Parts: sequence; C-alpha cells; structure tokens
Amino acid sequence: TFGFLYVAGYIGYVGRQYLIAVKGEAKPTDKEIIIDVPLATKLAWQGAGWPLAAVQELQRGTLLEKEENITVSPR
Amino acid sequence: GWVTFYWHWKHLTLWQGNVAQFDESSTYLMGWLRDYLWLNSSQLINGYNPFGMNSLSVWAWTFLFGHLIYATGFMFLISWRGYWQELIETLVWAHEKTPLANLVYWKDKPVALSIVQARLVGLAHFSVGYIFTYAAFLIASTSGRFG
Amino acid sequence: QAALYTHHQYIAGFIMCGAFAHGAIFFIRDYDPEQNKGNVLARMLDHKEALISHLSWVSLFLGFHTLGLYVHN
Amino acid sequence: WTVPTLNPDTPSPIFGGSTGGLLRKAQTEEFYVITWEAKKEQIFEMPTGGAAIMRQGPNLLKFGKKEQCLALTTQLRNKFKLTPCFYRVFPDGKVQYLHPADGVYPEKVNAGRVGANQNMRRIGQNVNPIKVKFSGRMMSPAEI
Amino acid sequence: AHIVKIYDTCIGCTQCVRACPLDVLEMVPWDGCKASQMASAPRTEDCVGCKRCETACPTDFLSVRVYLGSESTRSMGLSY
Amino acid sequence: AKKVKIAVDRNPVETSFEKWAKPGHFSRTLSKGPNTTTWIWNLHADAHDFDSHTSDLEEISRKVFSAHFGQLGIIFIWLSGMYFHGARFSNYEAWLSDPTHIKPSAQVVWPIVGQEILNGDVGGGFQGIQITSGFFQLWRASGITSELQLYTTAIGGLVMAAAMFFAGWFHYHKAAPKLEWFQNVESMLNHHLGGLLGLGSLAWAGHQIHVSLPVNKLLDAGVDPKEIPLPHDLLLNRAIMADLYPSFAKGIAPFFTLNWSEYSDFLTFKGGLNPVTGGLWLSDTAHHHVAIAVLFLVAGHMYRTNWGIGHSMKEILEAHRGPFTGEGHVGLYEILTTSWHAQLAINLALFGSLSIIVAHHMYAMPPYPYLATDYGTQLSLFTHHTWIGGFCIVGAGAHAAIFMVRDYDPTNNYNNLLDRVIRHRDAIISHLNWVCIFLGFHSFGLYIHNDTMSALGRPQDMFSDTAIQLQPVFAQWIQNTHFLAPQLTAPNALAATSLTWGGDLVAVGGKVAMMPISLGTSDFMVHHIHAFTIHVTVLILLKGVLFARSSRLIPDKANLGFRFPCDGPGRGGTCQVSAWDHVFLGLFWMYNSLSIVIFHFSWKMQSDVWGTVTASGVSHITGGNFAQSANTINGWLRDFLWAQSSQVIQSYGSALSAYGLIFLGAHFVWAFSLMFLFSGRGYWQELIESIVWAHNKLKVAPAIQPRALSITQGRAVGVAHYLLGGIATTWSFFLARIISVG
Amino acid sequence: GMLETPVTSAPIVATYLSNLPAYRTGVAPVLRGVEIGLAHGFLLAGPFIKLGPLRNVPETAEIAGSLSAAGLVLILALCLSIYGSAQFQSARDPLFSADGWSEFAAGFLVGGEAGVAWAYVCTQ
Ligand code: CLA
Ligand code: CLA
Ligand code: CLA
Ligand code: CLA
Ligand code: CLA
Ligand code: CLA
Ligand code: CLA
Ligand SMILES: CC1=C(C/C=C(\C)CCC[C@H](C)CCC[C@H](C)CCCC(C)C)C(=O)c2ccccc2C1=O
Ligand SMILES: CC1=C(C/C=C(\C)CCC[C@H](C)CCC[C@H](C)CCCC(C)C)C(=O)c2ccccc2C1=O
Repeated sequence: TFGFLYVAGYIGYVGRQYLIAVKGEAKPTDKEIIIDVPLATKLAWQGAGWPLAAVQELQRGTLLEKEENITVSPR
Repeated sequence: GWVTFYWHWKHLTLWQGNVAQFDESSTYLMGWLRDYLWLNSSQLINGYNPFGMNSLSVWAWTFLFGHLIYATGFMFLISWRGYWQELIETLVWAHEKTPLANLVYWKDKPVALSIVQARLVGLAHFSVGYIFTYAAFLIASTSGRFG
Repeated sequence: QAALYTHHQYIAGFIMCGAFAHGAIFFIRDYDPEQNKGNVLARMLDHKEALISHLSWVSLFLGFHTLGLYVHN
Repeated sequence: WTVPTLNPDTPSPIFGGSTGGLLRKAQTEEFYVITWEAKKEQIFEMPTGGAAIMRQGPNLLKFGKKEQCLALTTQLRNKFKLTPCFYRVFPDGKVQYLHPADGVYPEKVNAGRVGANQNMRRIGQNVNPIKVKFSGRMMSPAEI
Repeated sequence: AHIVKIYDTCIGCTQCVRACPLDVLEMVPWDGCKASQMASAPRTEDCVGCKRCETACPTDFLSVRVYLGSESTRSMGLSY
Repeated sequence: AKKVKIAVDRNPVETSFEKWAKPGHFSRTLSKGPNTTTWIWNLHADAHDFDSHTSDLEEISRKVFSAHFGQLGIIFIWLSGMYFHGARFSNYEAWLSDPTHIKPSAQVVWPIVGQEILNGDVGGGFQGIQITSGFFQLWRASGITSELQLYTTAIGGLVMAAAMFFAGWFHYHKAAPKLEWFQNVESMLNHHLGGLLGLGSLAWAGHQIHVSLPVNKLLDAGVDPKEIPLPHDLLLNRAIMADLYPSFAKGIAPFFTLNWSEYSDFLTFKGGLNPVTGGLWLSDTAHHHVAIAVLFLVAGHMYRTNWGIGHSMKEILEAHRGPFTGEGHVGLYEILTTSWHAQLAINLALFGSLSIIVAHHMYAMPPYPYLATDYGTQLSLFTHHTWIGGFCIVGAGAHAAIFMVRDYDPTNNYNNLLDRVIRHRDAIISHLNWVCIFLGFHSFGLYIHNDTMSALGRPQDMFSDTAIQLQPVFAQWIQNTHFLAPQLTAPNALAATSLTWGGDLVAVGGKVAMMPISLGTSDFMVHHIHAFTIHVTVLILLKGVLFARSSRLIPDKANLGFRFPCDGPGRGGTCQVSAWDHVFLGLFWMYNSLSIVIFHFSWKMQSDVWGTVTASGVSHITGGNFAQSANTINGWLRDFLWAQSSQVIQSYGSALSAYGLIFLGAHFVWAFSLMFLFSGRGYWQELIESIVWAHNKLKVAPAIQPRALSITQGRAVGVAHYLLGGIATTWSFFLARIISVG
Repeated sequence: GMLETPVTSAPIVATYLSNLPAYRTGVAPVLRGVEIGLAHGFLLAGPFIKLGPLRNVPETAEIAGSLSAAGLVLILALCLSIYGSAQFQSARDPLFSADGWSEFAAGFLVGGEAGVAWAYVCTQ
C-alpha cells in the first residue's frame, strides 16, 4: 500500500510542479504539447522528497487555492 | 444485473450442493461467462429444436423475444432524428404521387419522433428486453434444473 | 426464491432512479433560493462541485481496481 | 418605398423539373413565390435539387416553405449580387409580401422599425420558475 | 410558436440577423450600445428553432435566446 | 493537342525539420496553437484532409502522390517482416516435408510473466503461434524451399521500402510533377493496363513456367526439398527442364512458329484440383497468367497519347447519349480529371467489390497447394477479404458524398446524368425504401414464422426442406450447367472450374479439400437475408450522397459542409442530417450484413463441406446440421453460437488461451462503445466542469482547457469501438474454433 | 416544376386508371364499393385456403380458408367506416364526403362478402 502511494504521489507531485512552473511563461499551452525536457528532468529528480514538500505546503497554506479565485456556476 | 447475477449463481451452486464451483470460478470473468451464463443456457435454448419441443419452449421463445426488443432499442438510441425525418419526406412524396392510394390521406402529418421521445422509447425497448431476457433465463435455468 | 429476489431488486432499482428524478424536478420547478437562504439545502448547492468530483473519484477508483483485479485473475 | 405587387405572368427560370417541388400543402394551406431581376442568363442551384437557368430580366419561382425561398435569396444575393423578394400565396389568391419586410434587408438597421421581444435585462436577471408557477399554462421566466 | 427574446447585453453586431435562415430577426435603432442598434424579433411565427442565431452571438452570456414552444406547420419546418 | 510529356518543378519545398516542431502548421486554423483539448483532436482529424488546407489542385496532387509512396514503403516493410519471420522464426522447412501433419507457425513469444504457454506444440520440433495467413502455402507455390530464399526476399523488401520512401521525398521536395502531368488519364491507363498489369502478369507467368512448375512438380512426386535443383539450375540447364517437360527441348521456336500446341505439357486447361495438394494445377495458373498478360497488353494500346491513334476518353463519353437521359455523359471527363474524391469514390467501390469476389473465388477454387485442407487458413482468408471489401465500399459512399458537397458544381452539370439523378432522388430513395421493407418482412419474417411454429409444436407448418419448401431453383440450375460445361460448352476443359458445382470430392491427408455444395431451403432463406442487408446499406449510403447538398428538411445543407453534427433542435430536431452521419449509420449496417455473410460461410463449410474422409465415408465437422437448424433464429443461437463457442471459452491454460482473453476483451470494447453512442457531450462537458473545479482547488488545472469530445467525434469514437469490439469478438471465436477442430 | 415521366403521364396508363371504379365518377358510391368489394373479396380467399393452418385437411380447407377471408372483409369494412368518420367531419365527387363514404363502405362489405362466397362456390 505505501509502496504505491509513494510512487503515485511522486508522479502527481512532479506533474503539479511542472504545471505551476510553466504557467509563468509567455505561452503556457506551448509547454504542454512541447515538453520542456530540461525543466521536466530537473523536477523528476527532485520529486523523491515530495512527502516532505507536500506537508510544508499544506502547513504553509499554499497547497490549496482560495475560494474567491475559483469559478463556479450560478446557484 | 450484477447484483442478481451474483445472487442467482451463488444459490444455483448452493442448491446443487457444489459451492466450490462458485468459490473457484467467480474470481475471474471467464468463469462467469462459461460457468454461469453459457453452462446454464443449455436447457433453455433447447425448449424447442428440430427434434421437438417441451414446456421450456415458451421461455426459449421469450428469451429470443427479449434479445430482439433489446436490439430494436439500439436503433432509437444510436440513430437520431434528422436521418429519419428526411426519410419520411420521401414517403410523403411517394404516397401523394401513387394512384389509388392518394385517394386516402392522413389527418396528422407524419413526422419522425422527437429527440426526447427517441431517448425514452429507445430506453423502453432496452429496458423491456433487458428484463424479459433475464426473466426467461432465470426461470428456465432454475425450474429446468429443479422442476 | 430466485424470482422474488430478482423481482423486488429490479423494482427497487427503478424506484431509486425516480426518487432522484423528482429531486431534480424539485430543484427546477419548486425550489426558491430566497426562502432557503443559508439552510442545509441551499448549502448543498454551494459545494456541488465538491460532491460531484468526490463521487467521480470513488467511481474511478472502484472501476480501475475492481476491473483490474478481475483482468489480472 | 412601397410594397411591391406580385405579377403571376412573370416567366420562370429554364428548368426541367424534379420530384423535390410542391406537394398538396400548396393547394390547401399556402406556398411561397420568389421573384428577382437577372442581368444575364446564368446557371444557379435549385434548393430542391438540380441546376436551373435564370432568364434575363424578371424571374419567378414557387416553393413549399419559407426557408426554401430565403435559401435561394441568400445564394442569389451573395453569389450573383441580386435583390430578390418573395411572398406568401394563399389558396384563395391572397398575397402577403414578406421579404424584405420594409424594403431594406433586416441586417441593415433602418428607421421606423419598432423593437419586438426585447427584454431590458440580462439573462441572469430572470426570475426563478417557482415565481411563475400556476400562471395558466407552461411559460418560462423569460416570457415575463 | 417558439419564443425568441433579445436582452440588453446586445452589442448590435448584426450577426444573429445575418445567420437566421428564416428571416425572424432584424436590427432596430437603439441607444444602449455603442453601435446604436439592437436586435429585434418581430416575426417569431416563422422561427423554426434552429438556434443558428444563438450560435452567432458573441456576448457572454447570450443576448438572443430561443425557447422552444408549441409546434405548428411553420415551426416544424414542414413543406407538406 | 497538348503533348503528353514529363513536367516537374525543381526544388519546390525545402527539406527541413522546422515544421516538425510546429504542430498544426498545415492549417490556417490550427497553426496558432492550442487553447483547448479540442485542438489536439482537430490536429489529427485534419492531417490528411489535403484539400481543406489549400485550394490549389497542383499542391493537393503532389501531396497525394508522395503520400502514396509512403503507403507503399510501409507495405514493403510489412511484407519484408513476414518473409523475415518466415526465415527466422518459423517451422517452414519442417512443414515442407510434412505439410499435412504440421501446423504453420511464424511467431514466437519471449518467456516472460508466464506468456510462453502461447508457444504451442505445432509440430516439426517447433513451438510458436499457429498462423492463418497462408504464407506457407503461398511460398510453396512459388517454389521456395529454404530459409535462405525467404531471408533474401526480406532484405530486398527493405531495399524497396527505402526506395519508396526516397521516391516520396524526391517527388515532393525535389522534382514534383505539375498538375498537367497528373491529368494525363489516357497515358496513365495505357501504362497501368499494359505495363503494371500486363507486364506484371507476363513476368509472373515467367516465374511460374521456369521456377514454380518444375519445383512443385518434384515436390508433388515425393522428392525431398533439399534434393530438388535450385531454381537457377533449372534456368541455365535446358536439359533438366526437358526431362520434366519435353516441349522445352524445342526452345522458343514453337512460340514464334505458332506451333503453340507443343507447350501443352506445361500450358494446360485441366480445371478442377490437383489430387495431391488439393489446389489448382499450377500449369493452369501459368496459362492463365500468360493469357491475362496478352489481354492487358492489348488493352494498354486503346487510348490516344501522342501519335494520333487511340481513343479520346472525352470523345467516347460525349458520344454515348440517348433519348431518355438528356445530355448524358457530358461533363464527367472534367469531373474525373479535377476531383480526387470523385476518383476515390469509384476506385474504392470496385476495389472493395473486387476484394469480396476474391474471398468467394479463393475458397471455391483454392489456388495454393495444401490450402484447402488447412481449414484455419480457409476460414481466415475468406473472412479477412470480405471485411476489407465491406469497409472499402463504405468509403466509396463517404467520398462520393464529399465530392457532392465540395467539388460538385451546377454550372458544369446541366441536364446531364448527374443532374438528372439529383432531380428524381425522391423517386429513387422512396422505391429503395419500399424494397428494403419488402425484403425485411419476407426474409427475416420467415425465420420469425419458423421460430414461432417450432415453439408451438407445429413443425409441419415451417418453411423447411421437410415442410413448405423454398428451393433456390435458379441457383440449382446454374450449378448443373457449370458441372456439365466440359462436355458441351467448354469442350477443351478436362474438368469444371470448381468442385462446388458437382461431381466427386477431393481428399488430401484424410480430409475434404472441396466437394459439391448443395443448396436447400436454408440456403434460400439466408441468401435473401444477404439481399436485405445489402439493400439497406445501399439505402443509407445512397441517401447520404443524393441529399448531401440539400433536402426538403435542410434546404442549404451544402453550406453546412460534409461533416457537421446537426442544424439544431428546431424543425422538430435535425440530429445527424449531414452526409458524414449517413456513413456513420452505414458502417453499422455494413457490419450487420457482413457478420451474417461470414456466419453463413462458417456454418455451411463446417456442416456440409469440411470433414474427415474414411472408409465409412465423409463425416463433417458439425455433421450436416445446417440444413435443418439454420432456418430458425434459435437454431443459430443454439447450434452455431452456443455450440461452437465451446472451444474459445475453454481455451484457458492452453496455447489458444490468448483467443479466450481477446474474446472477452472484444466484448468489453464493444460494450464500452455504447457509452459514446447512447449519450451526448453536453452531459460530459458539465461533468468535466466539476472535475476541473477539483484541479483548480489544488492548483493543478491544465493550461489547455479540457473539453468533452465534439458531437461528431463522439459518434466516430462510438462506431470505431463498436466495430473493433464486434469484429475482434468474431475473430477470436473463429480462430479458436477452427484451429482446434480443423 | 414537377417531373413528368411516361409512367406518370401516358395515354394508355391514364385511360386505364379512369376506367377503374375508384376513378369512375358519376357512379353511385354504393355501386363503387360493391365493384371494388367484389374484386378484393374474391382474391382474398386464395392465400387463406392454400396456406392456412387447415390447408392439408381435405374438405375443411375450403371452408376454413373462405371463412377466414370473410372475417378479414369484415375487419376491412370496419376500417373504411372509421376512416370516413375521421376524414370527413366538416366535395365534387360524392364519394369524398361523410354520407358518400359511409355508403361506399357499406357496398364494400356486401361486395366483399359476396366475392368470398363466390370464390368458395368456384372451388366446390
Ligand atoms: C409514486 C410514483 C410516481 C409518481 C406519482 C410520479 C409522477 C410523475 N412523474 Mg415520476 N417517476 C417515478 C415514479 C412516480 N412519478 C419513477 C419510479 C421513476 C423512475 C422510472 C420516475 C421517473 C420520472 C421521470 C423521468 C419523469 C417523471 C415525470 C412524472 C410526472 C408525469 C408523468 C407522466 O405524464 O407519465 C406519462 C407516462 C407514460 C406516457 C407511460 C410511460 C411508459 C413507460 C416508458 C414504460 C412502458 C412499458 C411498456 C409499455 C411495456 C410493454 C411490455 C410488452 C411485453 C407488451 C408526474 C408528476 C415526468 C415529469 O415531467 O415530471 C415533472 C418526467 O419527466 N417521473
Ligand atoms: C462496459 C461498458 C462501460 C464501461 C467500461 C464504462 C466505464 C465508465 N463509465 Mg460508462 N457508460 C456505459 C458503459 C460503460 N462505461 C453505458 C452503456 C452508458 C449509458 C450511455 C454509460 C454512461 C455513463 C455515464 C453517464 C457515466 C459513466 C461513467 C463511467 C466511468 C465509471 C468509473 C470507472 O469505472 O472508472 C474507471 C474506468 C474504467 C473502468 C474505464 C476503462 C479503463 C480502461 C481499462 C483503461 C485501459 C488503458 C490501457 C492502457 C489500454 C489503452 C489502449 C488504447 C490506448 C488503444 C468509466 C469511465 C461515469 C464517469 O465518468 O465517472 C467519472 C459517468 O458519469 N458511464
Ligand atoms: C527526412 C526527410 C524529410 C523532412 C525533413 C521533411 C520535411 C517536411 N516535409 Mg517531407 N517527406 C519526406 C521526408 C521529409 N520531409 C518523405 C520521405 C516523404 C514521402 C512520404 C515526404 C512527403 C511529404 C509530403 C507529402 C509533405 C511533406 C511535408 C513536409 C513538411 C512538414 C513535415 C511534417 O510536419 O512532418 C511531421 C509528420 C510526421 C512525423 C508523420 C510521419 C508519417 C510517416 C509516413 C510515418 C508513419 C508511420 C507510422 C508507423 C504509421 C502508423 C502509426 C501507428 C503504428 C500508430 C516539411 C517541410 C508537408 C508540407 O506541408 O510540405 C510543404 C507535405 O505536405 N513531406
Ligand atoms: C509502366 C509504367 C508504370 C507502372 C509500372 C506504374 C506503377 C504504379 N503506379 Mg503509375 N504511372 C505511370 C506509369 C506506371 N505506373 C505513368 C506514365 C503515369 C503518369 C501518367 C503514372 C502516374 C501515377 C500516379 C499519379 C500514381 C501511380 C501509382 C502507381 C502505383 C499503384 C499501386 C500499385 O499497383 O502498386 C504496385 C506496386 C508495385 C508493382 C511496385 C513497383 C515498383 C517499381 C519501382 C516500379 C514502379 C513504376 C515506375 C514507373 C518505375 C520507374 C520509376 C523511375 C525510377 C523512372 C504503381 C506502383 C500510384 C502510387 O502509388 O504512386 C506512388 C499513384 O498515385 N502512377
Ligand atoms: C517475362 C517472362 C519470361 C522471361 C524473362 C523468360 C526467360 C527465359 N525463358 Mg521463358 N517463357 C515465358 C516467359 C519468360 N521467359 C513464357 C510466357 C513462355 C511460354 C510461351 C516461355 C517459354 C519458354 C521456353 C519454351 C523456353 C524459355 C526459355 C527461357 C530462357 C531463354 C530465353 C531465350 O532464348 O532468350 C533469347 C534472348 C533473349 C531473351 C535476349 C537477352 C538479352 C540480354 C539480357 C541483353 C543484355 C545486354 C547487356 C548490354 C549486357 C551487359 C553485360 C554486362 C556484364 C556488362 C530465359 C531464362 C528457354 C530456356 O532455356 O528455358 C530454360 C526455353 O527453352 N521460355
Ligand atoms: C484509399 C482509402 C482512403 C483514403 C485515401 C481516404 C482519405 C481520406 N478520407 Mg476516407 N474513408 C475510407 C478510405 C479512404 N479515405 C474508408 C474505407 C472509409 C469508411 C470507413 C472512409 C470514410 C471516411 C470518412 C467518414 C471521412 C474520411 C475522410 C478522409 C480524409 C481525411 C482522413 C484523415 O485525416 O484521417 C486522419 C486519420 C485518423 C484520425 C486515424 C483514424 C483511425 C481509426 C478511427 C481507427 C483505426 C483502428 C486500427 C485499424 C485498429 C486498432 C488500433 C488500436 C488498438 C491502436 C481523406 C481525404 C474525412 C473527410 O472529411 O474527408 C474529406 C472523413 O470525415 N473518410
Ligand atoms: C433488431 C434490431 C432492429 C430492427 C428490428 C430494426 C428494424 C428496421 N430498421 Mg433498424 N437499426 C437497428 C436495429 C434494428 N432495426 C440499429 C441497432 C440501428 C443503428 C445502427 C439501426 C439503424 C437503421 C437505419 C439507419 C435504417 C434501419 C432500417 C430499418 C427498417 C428496415 C426495413 C424492414 O425490414 O422493415 C420491416 C421490419 C422488420 C424486418 C423488423 C421485424 C418485423 C416483424 C417480424 C413483423 C411483425 C409483424 C406482426 C404483425 C407484429 C404485430 C404486433 C402487435 C401489434 C400485435 C426496419 C424498420 C432502415 C429503414 O428504415 O428502411 C426503410 C434504415 O434506413 N435501421
Ligand atoms: C426508427 C426511428 C425513427 C422512425 C420511427 C418512427 C417514425 C415511428 C414509427 C412507428 C410506427 C407507427 C409503429 C408503431 C408501433 C408501436 C408498437 C405502437 C405503440 C403505440 C402505443 C400507444 C401502445 C425516428 O423517428 C427517430 C427519431 C429520433 C431518433 C431516433 C429515431 C429512430 O430510431
Ligand atoms: C465518455 C464520453 C465523453 C468523455 C470522454 C473524454 C473526455 C475523452 C477522454 C480521452 C482521454 C482519456 C483524455 C486525455 C488523455 C491525454 C492525452 C493524457 C494521457 C495521459 C497518459 C499518457 C498517462 C465525451 O466527451 C463524449 C462526447 C460526446 C458523446 C459521448 C461522449 C462520451 O461518451
């Protein structure tokens, strides 16, 4: 069980870091169909410590976005 | 369907005194296909055949009746209105141009079923065929075994 | 025994679909947001995305792994 | 500008006919007539299928529904730079001029037109369906 | 007949009128938008409900809305 | 008169990887990059739609021409692989010695995660997957005897593959033909008839006379494959050939002196089958290919190119006009020299029809040695080539419709055949509609009648051979005529073309190769099911073509294009009015029709043809139960599906277990497709909104906005998975059944 | 406008149709139904006699086949009756009227049943 959750979170955490990193570029969508391999490779190696990094974001209040910035439909 | 398949097969093997067949075949899906459906259809599909018929012929007939209604429903679910409305227009043209038949005429202009109506009718055929097919299989496979 | 269990479970299945159907009809025809301001019913609409997305996660997990285990066997 | 009067004597484009034309509805309910002036003989596509040749000068065709007349109007206007008009003709002989309604095509704003079916609010400002319940029939909150 | 309504978010771009295959809509003078024109729906007895007008509308949310109603020979698009 | 000549442009397109790194470059809409996931799907759907990227006909033609070299390159790689796997991963050499008792095999799986069970004991001291493509029987017919010969062909295939890919690059980037080059239809037909087909047949006849016949003559005499002279020894030593065929002692003089009767020893008209191998006499095929070569070389001199003589195809068409059809064939030459879609519509229709003919003619007149008694190969080849034909025919409907929307022009088609067909399309479709209803009632209704009478215990009231009879007397009469042809109407033929007409069976290795096929009531009923299903498929496809541009429902459908989802919920609802949607519905009906065709073939051959031959007689695989059972739906469900699925559902733990897995996998893919066919994107887009909210909440929302599939893609996905699952199900069912009892 | 063909517009075809009782105006609607009834009643007995459930019985076949055909004539007459009730509620040819169609339907029943009876007499 814990073997899977470590690898699964590794994949998820690395992908999330890449997504956030490229959203500061001039054309974010171009970095999603043409992968920035040098950037992707660096993030892959640093994902071995995701359980520590994820907790710090959770404790720092930066893991989640605020409700005022999330679009929703009328209710 | 999953719930009742489960209930039925577990009781068929209990009623036959061999729970091991369920315990060993239910862990993979070929087991359900081979040992539940295929194996227990034998008496049902022989209700009538070239050599005669027996009291399971009604269930054999209903079994195929269920498959037919089920499949007819696929027509309404897959093909949608615009195709049929165009088709009916050629039939409207043909009727008015046919001698001895254009003397008769409709009071309601024929049209294809509506978009919503097709979904309901198609679901109705799907559902009725679903129910009848299983009912025939359930009764025939149980009573034939224990009747 | 087989006919009775199958008969009532299918009827239960249809009845449950109707219950949710008329729950959806209620929200359109009868629900009044002003007269339910801030109560539990109006708050269900406030986190409908959370409810739907978690139902989606549960269904995905069960589907992937139940089908996966059957196929593995 | 004044409403034109239909001239039934107008010649029609050269066309051998088809099975896609008028039906019993024209005899009993209504049909449509489109007319236009052609600068030269030219081949155009019939909305009911096939090719026809428009005669130089006045032309006249008859169609079974309004959309067919306007479909040919769009073709003539955009591909040949013509100015057609069409009518609704009832079995008892009455003629109702239809298009362009006031002599100016609708896409061009014209003076003297009175707005219809205009709500002075956004879509998001419609009331809930519960407020129009039991109004005598089925009606949307957009109908108030 | 179907019900067609124009809302005050219209920018008077005329695209709904150009897209209507039945000539249901037209442009009338207005003062609420920069173009000084608003879409109008004078002839809704001919609307077939295709919603090409809604497809053409650029505003968000729509400024022209079709609500499908009772069916007649015209609204059904029958030629028979 | 324009001279037929070579004309190209030098260096039209620079060879560079710049555009490889710019996805969507070919289209003005997509070249700006994605904003939503729909862009990704659109990139692939439009990639080969060349005419939607430009209006220049020359630019389109050049892309077509080089795309074709690409296709040929891929086919050569595929062929090279088959020959290579025959050279390195097969039991072909062992099979050549004992063809009846060894199963062909040319695929070997690695031992990993227990999958090596799939390497079955196929004989010849070899383990592997049993192939049903028939390559072993093809290779023996051509005279191949060693793995070295197979290996050399594989190398040559790669050299050809490289040459094809070079030609594609060369003729697009370096020397691209001009539009006038492509429009030399007279010259193209002369070369493709006289050159491609005529010389190709002559050359192959040359191989048969000098290699296939001598080698197969010695193989059928019991000579060991390694003691047979190598093919070049036969070529260089006339004495060796003269021993096998004495006429070779006279050289080529009899051919030049018109003493052609001298070659009767290797150019024959035997007919029937070789009793040793169960296939056609190779001396008959060699004479066939010689005669074909002459016919096509004559045909290749019909059209005028540069020397006055020959026919103008335009002049032929314009001359054939009659009282009933207006201007007739005027304008067709212009259409067929300016529209690729028009050309593709005709070529796909006949190429697909040709494929179905190949399926029938190869089962009835098996052209390869030891093909007839390899029941697994016979069933596979017939099924395979039937499906290709069906798919190709549907593509003909699709591209006829595309021509109708994009390339058709009224100014060039006034009162000609094309114009006049459009002007009575309601008459055409209305009558075809009636025929389908008549055929549906009086063909499928007969089965329903039979099922009901049988269930009610009134077998005497059924349509059957022992009851009310429906004899296909016309088909029975034709069979008798063909069986008696050698006596009167084909005096120089020793035997009839096929044993299916009548006569005596041919047994090879204790099994029936071919034998007469009797046609009773069950055969009458199933043939009118075939007539019904074909007519409906035509109805759907023809309607889509004739109403592609307009209808009484949508007067301006042409402006909406070939492929669009609908024109809105108005007019009562107009879902699936477009021509593309008719191809979509036509695919289902094509699948329904050809499923019954192959079920007809499978059950009839097992019941009445295939079987073992012993002293007591012929015992068929299913014991001749087709005649009395195939006249009820319950008969097909019980005696065919339920009974013959025993092999596939019992294959777990054996070398055939892979077919058991695919059998279930294909059922899954089929059912998975119903999710796309029954639902609509509006539901899925709203579902994706909630899932996007969760990704937004965690700052993991993608920059390319997720979108549900377009309406049209939802249909394309649905039918693609429906067909793949349905066909792959029957594929597993057939192979597991026939490889086990065959 | 419309597509004219030899089938649609021919002299031999047009003359034949005008001779049929359906298109023969100036004849009482009741007489029209009788002539149409007789023609259809006579042919209807055929398939029932030769292909019914009692076809193989020596003498019962003729009675059962014709008796079943008579039942189908009654059903057809009822269909004509209700059609007139629906179609004509609110002109040149009296047949296309509420009173005319009712008379026409009545004639079809009498003619149809007589035609079935006459067919039975021919068999035996
Ligand atoms: C106490 C039970 C109950 C009651 C009082 C109602 C009442 C109502 N429902 Mg609800 N509903 C129920 C249960 C109930 N429902 C259940 C169990 C379900 C789930 C199946 C639903 C699902 C549902 C939906 C989805 C909708 C309603 C709607 C309605 C309204 C209109 C019904 C109508 O006109 O039907 C007319 C009924 C018919 C024309 C007949 C339908 C026949 C079906 C398809 C089965 C046919 C079987 C076939 C003939 C079998 C042949 C067998 C063969 C061998 C011969 C009404 C207020 C509708 C509405 O607008 O509500 C506001 C609506 O859209 N209901
Ligand atoms: C057997 C048929 C079938 C299958 C397998 C599914 C599967 C699914 N449906 Mg669907 N559905 C079906 C029929 C089916 N449906 C039908 C007939 C209808 C009626 C129209 C619907 C209507 C419907 C609705 C309305 C909804 C679903 C939903 C779902 C999801 C449920 C959760 C789940 O299982 O997640 C796990 C996923 C799966 C089991 C899907 C299969 C995954 C495979 C095994 C992956 C294999 C990958 C592998 C590498 C091979 C790739 C090869 C390829 C690259 C060539 C899932 C994607 C719900 C959903 O989206 O929930 C989130 C949902 O809202 N379905
Ligand atoms: C190395 C040589 C080379 C280079 C650098 C180029 C470069 C170019 N070519 Mg040229 N071309 C070449 C070789 C080359 N070509 C060859 C060998 C052929 C013959 C087939 C052609 C035929 C050709 C045509 C007809 C066209 C071009 C075009 C182009 C341009 C866009 C290419 C593009 O987007 O490719 C990216 C595309 C791909 C990577 C797809 C590759 C497809 C090939 C056939 C392999 C597919 C095999 C695969 C296994 C299929 C099954 C998949 C399945 C297993 C999943 C660009 C200037 C296009 C253009 O716009 O020119 C102005 C154009 O229309 N080329
Ligand atoms: C006798 C001459 C000849 C021959 C043999 C061919 C053969 C072929 N042509 Mg045709 N063609 C010819 C003359 C010829 N053509 C002329 C004169 C014109 C101009 C009017 C055309 C214009 C033309 C077009 C526009 C197209 C073809 C295509 C084809 C291919 C169709 C697919 C097929 O059957 O593959 C069977 C395959 C084989 C038998 C393999 C044969 C390979 C060798 C190298 C011979 C190829 C023929 C070539 C002319 C040889 C010299 C080339 C060069 C070095 C001088 C086929 C290879 C289609 C194609 O796929 O093109 C790529 C295609 O699109 N041809
Ligand atoms: C395309 C098909 C084809 C081909 C290639 C051949 C080829 C051959 N046949 Mg066959 N044959 C065929 C069809 C074919 N046949 C058909 C259809 C029939 C039935 C009518 C026959 C019936 C038949 C018979 C009955 C016989 C042959 C024979 C032969 C061989 C000798 C022919 C001969 O005398 O040529 C005469 C001369 C030429 C063909 C001209 C050769 C020109 C050379 C290549 C020119 C090279 C010039 C160049 C500059 C050199 C450069 C050198 C370099 C090192 C610098 C030869 C291998 C004979 C044989 O011995 O078979 C074993 C024989 O007896 N054939
Ligand atoms: C000689 C054959 C031939 C040729 C050259 C073409 C060429 C063309 N066709 Mg046509 N077509 C053909 C046969 C052919 N067609 C047949 C047989 C059919 C019937 C099925 C059709 C039906 C058809 C339609 C309905 C349409 C076309 C269209 C097109 C155009 C665009 C194609 C494209 O971009 O594909 C891009 C390719 C893909 C997106 C890949 C598709 C892969 C399929 C869906 C699944 C393959 C599964 C695989 C075989 C097995 C499973 C693998 C998996 C497990 C990994 C192009 C002009 C389109 C158009 O608009 O033309 C103007 C169009 O809409 N064709
Ligand atoms: C088993 C399923 C099924 C059935 C029965 C049908 C039936 C039909 N389809 Mg459909 N279709 C289906 C599935 C089915 N389809 C699916 C899945 C799709 C989606 C791909 C389509 C898509 C489709 C298209 C696109 C078209 C058809 C067409 C047709 C018609 C063909 C003409 C015909 O044979 O009429 C006769 C009817 C039958 C043979 C059905 C059985 C008739 C029974 C045996 C008669 C019983 C009589 C008895 C007195 C009943 C009394 C009952 C009670 C009142 C007492 C017919 C109505 C074509 C059409 O309309 O052609 C004109 C057509 O264009 N279908
Ligand atoms: C087949 C089909 C048609 C054509 C079908 C039509 C026009 C219906 C024809 C029905 C005839 C009259 C037979 C009716 C038989 C029923 C058993 C009658 C039941 C009546 C109840 C009152 C009991 C559509 O109009 C359609 C529309 C939208 C999506 C899909 C489809 C669709 O699939
Ligand atoms: C299920 C379904 C969907 C939902 C299906 C969708 C959105 C397609 C999903 C495709 C893939 C799985 C998503 C994208 C995958 C990416 C390429 C990333 C892959 C990552 C791996 C390589 C790890 C529709 O959008 C739809 C639309 C119209 C009619 C019916 C339906 C329908 O039935």
